[PDB]
Formats: sequence, C-alpha cells, structure tokens
Amino acid sequence: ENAHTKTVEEVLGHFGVNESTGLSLEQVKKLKERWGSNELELVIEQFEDLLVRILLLAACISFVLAWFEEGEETITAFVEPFVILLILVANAIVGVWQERNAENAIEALKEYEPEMGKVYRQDSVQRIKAKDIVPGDIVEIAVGDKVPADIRLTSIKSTTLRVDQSILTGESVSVIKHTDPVPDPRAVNQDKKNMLFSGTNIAAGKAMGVVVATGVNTEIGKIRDEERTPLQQKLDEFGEQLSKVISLICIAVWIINIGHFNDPVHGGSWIRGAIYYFKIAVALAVAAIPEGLPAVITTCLALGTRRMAKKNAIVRSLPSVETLGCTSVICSDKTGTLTTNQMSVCRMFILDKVEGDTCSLNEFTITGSTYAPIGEVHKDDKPVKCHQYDGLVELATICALCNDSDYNEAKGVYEKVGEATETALTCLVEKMNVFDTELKGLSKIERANACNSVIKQLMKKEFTLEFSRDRKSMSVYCTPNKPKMFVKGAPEGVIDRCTHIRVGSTKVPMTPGVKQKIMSVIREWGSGSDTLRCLALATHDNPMRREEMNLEDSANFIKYETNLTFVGCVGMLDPPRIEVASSVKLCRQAGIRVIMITGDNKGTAVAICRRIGIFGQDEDVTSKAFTGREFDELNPSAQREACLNARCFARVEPSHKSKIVEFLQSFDEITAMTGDGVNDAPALKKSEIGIAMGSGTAVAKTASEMVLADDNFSTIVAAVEEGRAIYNNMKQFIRYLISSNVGEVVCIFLTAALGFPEALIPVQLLWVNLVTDGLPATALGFNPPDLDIMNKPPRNPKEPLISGWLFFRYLAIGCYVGAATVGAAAWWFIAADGGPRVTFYQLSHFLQCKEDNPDFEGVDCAVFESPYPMTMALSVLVTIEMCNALNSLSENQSLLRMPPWENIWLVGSICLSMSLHFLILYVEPLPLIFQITPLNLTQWLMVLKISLPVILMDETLKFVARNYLEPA
Ligand SMILES: Nc1ncnc2c1ncn2[C@@H]1O[C@H](COP(=O)(O)OP(=O)(O)CP(=O)(O)O)[C@@H](O)[C@H]1O
Ligand SMILES: [Ca+2]
Ligand SMILES: [Ca+2]
Ligand SMILES: [Ca+2]
Ligand SMILES: [K+]
Repeated sequence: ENAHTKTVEEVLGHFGVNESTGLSLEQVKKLKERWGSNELELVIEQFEDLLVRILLLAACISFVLAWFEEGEETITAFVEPFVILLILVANAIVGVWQERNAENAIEALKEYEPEMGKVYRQDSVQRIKAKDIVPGDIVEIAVGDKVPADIRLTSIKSTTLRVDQSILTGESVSVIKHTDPVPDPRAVNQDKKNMLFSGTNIAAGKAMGVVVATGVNTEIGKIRDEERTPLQQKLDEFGEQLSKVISLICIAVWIINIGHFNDPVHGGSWIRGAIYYFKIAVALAVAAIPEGLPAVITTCLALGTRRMAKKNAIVRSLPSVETLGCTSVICSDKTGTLTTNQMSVCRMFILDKVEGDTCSLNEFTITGSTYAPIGEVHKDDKPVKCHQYDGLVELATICALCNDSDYNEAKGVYEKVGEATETALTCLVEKMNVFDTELKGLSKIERANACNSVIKQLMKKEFTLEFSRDRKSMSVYCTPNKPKMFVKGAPEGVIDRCTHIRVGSTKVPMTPGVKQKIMSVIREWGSGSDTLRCLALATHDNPMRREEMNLEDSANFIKYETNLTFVGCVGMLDPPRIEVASSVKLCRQAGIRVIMITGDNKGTAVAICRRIGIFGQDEDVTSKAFTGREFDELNPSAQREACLNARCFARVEPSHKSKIVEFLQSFDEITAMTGDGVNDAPALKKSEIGIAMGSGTAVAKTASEMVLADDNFSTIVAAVEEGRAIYNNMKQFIRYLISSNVGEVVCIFLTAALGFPEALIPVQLLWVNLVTDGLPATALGFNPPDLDIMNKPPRNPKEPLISGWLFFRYLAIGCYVGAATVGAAAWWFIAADGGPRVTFYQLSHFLQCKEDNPDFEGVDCAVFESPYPMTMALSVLVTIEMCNALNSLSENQSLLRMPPWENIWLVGSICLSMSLHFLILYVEPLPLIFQITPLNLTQWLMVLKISLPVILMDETLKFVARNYLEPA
C-alpha cells in the first residue's frame, strides 16, 4: 500500500484499526505473516596495503627467474616464489579468521539488544522490539526516540513537531510536521510533511500515528542499498619510511658487492655475479620488510572489538578504539550514567508553621525502594494518614497531573512508562491514598493507576506546557471536571519564582527567613549521605486565562510562572552504580582527570564526587566546582583556568556542555563525553568520543561512538584499557621485527667486513623470513595486557612513535643478534670438532684457496661453501630470533614476572616454527635446496648457548627501564 495523501480517517479505515485500542494479537499475526518482520574475495583480500605490494612484485620477479629453466638449480628456483607467497596468504587467513570471529561477536550482540518501539495494542502504551512492528500498528514516540518505520501521523500531542531528517534527506535543520493531507503522490520526500520516515529522529514534540510500511517497503530502506586514526596514516608513513630505508640498503649492497661479481663462486663473470647479488638484495628486502603489519592491525582490532562484545559494548566507529587510549580527561553525565537509573520518592516535607524568621518543620518518609505502588507513609518512626493534610493532597495533585507517566506479566515486575524521574511522582501518589479509596479489589495493572485515575476524574487536564531545560520547570493548567495552575521544577529556580507559601491551607507571602528554612533542608538532603534529588512543588493561585496566554514560545513561559505559591518539595533516591567508585579510582591512577558535567544542583553533585572518588572526603572544594550561573560569571582569565582544574560542573545548559568540551579541546585535552539524553547530544557530537547507555535516547546513541548494552560504567575503564592494549601490541610488533631484522643487516655487513664467506644463500635468507617474520610476529597481536597497562600515563599524538631509548634497544639487540649468527659460522672455522681447526687470525682473506697458497697452508683444502658454517649461521639466526619473540611479551616487565606462557598463541607458534625448522633440515629430500643437516649432539648445545644470552640482553635493559621509565 502507498496510502499517503488522504486524511487520517481513510488510512485508519484502510487497515481497519482503532486509534484508542489498536491491533489485536491475531490481527498482528496475519500482518506479520504477509509482509514480514521490520528490518568473499574482498573479505580474503588484505593485500591492498603498500607493504604487501612489494612482496607480490618480489614473488613475480622470482617467478620469472624460475622460468629460465635454470635458477642455478632446477628445484631451488621453484621454492623462492612459494616461500614468499606462503607468508602472504598465511597472514591473510589469520587476519580474516579474526575478522570472521569479530563478525560473529557483533551479530550475537545485535540479538542481545534489539531496537525498541512504543506501540498501542489491544492487550497503557507498551514497548516491543522494532522488528515486530507491522503496518497498521499505532505508534507514539517522543523527543529523542528513533522512528522505527514509516508512520502516517494521526495525532500530535504538542504545539509543534520537529523531525531530524539528516540520515534520509541530509537536512541538519529539523522540519515541522503536521497531520494535514498533501496534494501530490510523486512529490519529493522533502515535501512530505505528514509522514514519519524510519531512521529519522524526533527533534521536538510528541506525536502518534499509524504505520504504513515495514521492512523492505520502508522509504529509507529503498536508498540504503549500495582511514583509521592517522596512526595508520603514520603507519602508512612508517611503512613508506621504513621501505625507503630498506630500499636504500638493498641497492647499496648490490653496489658494495660489485667487486665480487667475478669470483669463482659465481662462475667468473660480471653478469653471473650481478644476478646472484641482485638476489641477495631481493632476499634481504623481503626478509627486512614487515609482512604481518596489515595483519597485526586487523588482528588487534578484531581482538579488541570482540573483547568489547564480550563485555557488551557496541563500537559504532571503527577508528574510535585507540582514540580512547590517548584520552586525557573524561567527562560524564550523572543521572542514568553514574547512577543505577532507578528513581523512587523516599522523603517529603511540607511547611507546618510560619511566623517571621522562625519556621517549624515536618518530615515525611516513604518506605520501599522500587517502582511498585506499595509503601507506607511515616514520620518520626510513626505512620501518617495524609487525608487530613490539605497540603499533601495538593502536593499529590502536583505529582499526578503534572506528569504523563505498567506491570510486566512475564517477569512479574512494574516497569516505568516514560521518564524515570516523573515515574517516581506517579508511584508516590499511589502510596499516599489521600482520598482513602479502597485499593484491594483492583488488579495489579489497575492498582498502579488507581489513585491517578481518581485524580484524573476529579481535575480535568486542560493543556500542558512542555518541560524545558533552561527554565527548569514544567507547567500545567487544570480545571474541575464539570465545565488552578501548578508547576514543578528545580528547587533553587522555583522558590525564587514563589512569592507565597501555603501553611496547611492558608496562603501567606514568602518570607526570606522561611525561604532559607526550605533551602537548608534541600541542601542537607542533597549534601547528606543520601544525595537526594529535590523537586520543588508549587501552585499558581492566580491563573491566567487560556487564550490570553501564548504557547508558541517556550522561553516566554517564565512570565507565566510569576507569583507562585510554594506547596512542598519531595526527595528522590537514585543510588550510584556499584562499579563507579572503582572506575574513577582507576581513572585517577591512569592520569585521566574525571569531570562531572551535569545539570542538577551543585550541592548534590559535590556530595557525589566525594562518595565516588572524583573528590576526596579529606579534599576540600575551593575552586574545583562551579554552577552554570557561576561558570558564566568568571573572568576570561579564570574562565579557561577553571576548565583545567575543576573536576565537576553543575547546573549547565545543553549549550554550555558543548562549550566546556570546546574549552578543553583548546588546551589540546583529549576528551570523552558520556551521556544518555538529547541534552548531551551537542556534547557527544563535539567531543572526540561519545558514549551512550543502552537505556539512553537513540539520538545520544547515534552521536555516540560507543553504546553500552550493559549500562554498567565499569566498561568505560576497560574500553580505554583495550585501546591502550592495541597500542602496545603494535609497539611490540615493531619492537620485534626491527630489533631482529637489523641484526640481519648487521650479519651480512659483518661477514664482508670480517672477511669470511658470505653468510647465507638467497634462499636461506628468504626462508628465515617465512619462519621468523611470519606467524610468530602475527601472534604478538594476541599478547595479554601488560601489568602496568592502566598505571602508565596516557599517549600524546604529538609525540613520535619510536622513542629515543627504544631506538637504542633496537640497535643494542640488533648488534648481538647480528654478531651471534656470524660468530656461530665463525666458530665452525676457528674451532670445530667435525670441522677444521683454522685460526691464524681467522685467515681474514679466504679468497686464497689454491694451490697451497704460501704463508697460509691450511690443514685441509678449501672447505668454504660447506653448509656447516652456513647452516650454523641459519640455525642460530632462527633460534636467537625465536628467543627474541619471548622478549616481546611485555614492554618493560621482566620475563620472570611475565611468564612465556601468558600468550598461548605465541608458544604454539614458536613450536610450529621450530618444528617447521626441524622438518626442513632432517627430512632427506629437503636438504637439496637447503644445504645440509647439521650435527645434533654438539651443535644444538652450541646454538642454544649462543641464542640464550639475547634474553639477558633484553631483561637488563628492562632493569634500566624499571630503574627509570622516561622516553628520552
Ligand atoms: N520533568 C521535570 N519537571 C520539573 N523539573 C525537572 C524535570 N526534570 C528535571 N527537573 C529539574 O530541573 C533541573 C534541571 O535538570 P536537567 O533536566 O536540565 O538535567 P538532568 O541532570 O536532570 C538530566 P541527566 O540525566 O543527563 O543528568 C533539575 O534540577 C531537576 O530537579
Ligand atoms: Ca620479513
Ligand atoms: Ca542523564
Ligand atoms: Ca626476520
Ligand atoms: K563524537
């Protein structure tokens, strides 16, 4: 169906629905059975990055050398392409495997928190899943809700209705809707002002309509078909900078070896020698270039996102992970975010006697802490019947009629309809029973709305003035049923607008001494151990005429609140979440300065920061907290200075929340806002990272880079930890390959400078890449979090990636790894059991091999080109670089406190590589391409003896790191 133009009567008759009741269970069934619910090569390809493009060229030019039918050896040339291609597809499959597991955790998280919608059906308004909405349902949504499906407006409960069409049309400015018909069918969607389209957000107003499209038939579903954190741009620069350094050395090695082209090992020709050293340069390039750098990125990000899904935290922005790591300060909302978001009225007071500055007191306490309509009114450990007091009856009238706020039969609990703060005013009226009406004969769903239904019948609701966050009050005007204005709002804001007080039923003007009697108790409830929210309850006994008043401007409603009469004030208890006290404590240990940006009273906010940990109980607050009205009354010199020191902000308007973030960003402070309502939407947008609770508004979820299905605030601390756990893993990844592959460069330069036969065959240089730089390097993405991961200071994006001291340890480790594999091959010539005994100053020039060269006779003939030194160099090179992989588990922590088995993915990786190293040397057909199996008894005891002290070379510098930890 495409019924859009015609009036509301014909579209309701098309579906055969009633606006009051709605569809039934069997009518939704058929409609659900007719339209339905309401809702590989590129995957494998990780090869798009620049570094992968190099080995693909190196694998092709190596494939061309094998096409010449010689390759210096018919079987050896065939191995060079496979060694290069195996490491590329291996790192690709592992990275896709983690993206495979990452997509499996996101889909399971979608089932954990399905989108919700507010509907009217035959079985009060109820909320169900968004996919169960069928065409014909009656849907009523308010400010902050996301439009679930295409809806034809049938009624508007406000003076205006604004809808944000930024997702569908691209218009950032909201447009005003209406229930009037439109003339033309095929007009553009921007001219359709009587339709609510899915995906759009409600900017202002509260409307109710009928659904005309679901699932695929949705208007936004028609078009829906068809870089990360400059660190990666820096990594793309790092990959480009490191490649040019390697490219400069490889072309230099080919020039250094220009004099060795004519050696007899190559065949006695410059062409025969240039090709062999051209393969040396290519084998050195492929070995030195990091292969799994694009793979460790996907590995760490797919590991982190899958760890966040385990803790039930949605990540809507992929790059927003490591931005959390560099977060300097975090500022979060209080209500719903730092509290358990459970409102219930526990205390209440009115005025008893007033004379001059002397005023008396009375305190009414409410038992029970739930949303259930059961409780007892008590005063001084004694029950109180609230029928005698006319002030409590008028107080109950304010709590009931100025509010628009259902028993769950499945779980057997009462759930709130609307906001939680207003819901506590509803259950408060039910507990009073001011008119002494019998409540036992009614059912549970009838008991929860029993006392409010009686007041609704006694006093008719004429019209309502919407709540605004700037004037901090909600005004309603009532009239007895057969043909009074009373307002509730902020205590410090309404009492100033109250010029009268009603002692019992007698109204007398406001006394400045009695005004302070009320505020002192409000502060004691706010700053006490209870930390209660207070709501001033007033009534305007000189109500203005209806049409004499204007409802177009919400800011003009302050004139309508002049000459109020104070009735009373109620207290509400919303305990903080049991994990928030530890969250700020770990944020203090991580250098993150926690800020509380809320709109409630400062007396309530400063008492929280003392309980939670933002402020110490022994700490005093001199200039570390300000109200919104005090924040604007500070000189510009102290205006910015307060943003750096103050860890709490109260009574701020939604326009001031976005500014506080802007003042922090001016000092280059990385911020993170956590909010639940549309109040925080300008702040969530403006901030670097936005956080919205799972029970928060959908507008806050859209602007937030994270959504917490489990609204526990402890996830924020673990979220910053994971962004800091991907950073150090990328450090250990670069820490491993650089410090190891520099020794590969030191190896080749040392053999030429010392005067020994060159270290390894180009195939022997490509093999160590497949073993040392492959799956052992990718397994570093699975490293466990470091011991000091949440105590070390945060990251500054202005500073370079590699520190000055870290560049030193890259060389210090590279000097030993390079000299160990050369000294191993040197050991075979100097003193070897199975080898010759030829020292005589290492016979620095080995080029003299025949015949019985004078003054170097030699015990035997020329034994160069023998595999025993070459394999000795590779046996240690593979072994010493596996011992270096154990050093990359932590940054500065000793290995006796970070055991090697903390990373299970690496231990099994080294055993697979060492077995692959052993499978290669010991299986008879393989040592033709490779050269010769070494000795088992004596050599491996020497390989282990040489490859072991590299662990000592690393832990002694961690001792220096444990002595003092500075970048340098
Ligand atoms: N619906 C309502 N009617 C009357 N007064 C309200 C009200 N909602 C809040 N107030 C009061 O107005 C003052 C302003 O509160 P505001 O709504 O601007 O921030 P908040 O802290 O309540 C939202 P958050 O959950 O994000 O912390 C509060 O002190 C509150 O007591
Ligand atoms: Ca490599
Ligand atoms: Ca909130
Ligand atoms: Ca290597
Ligand atoms: K943002």
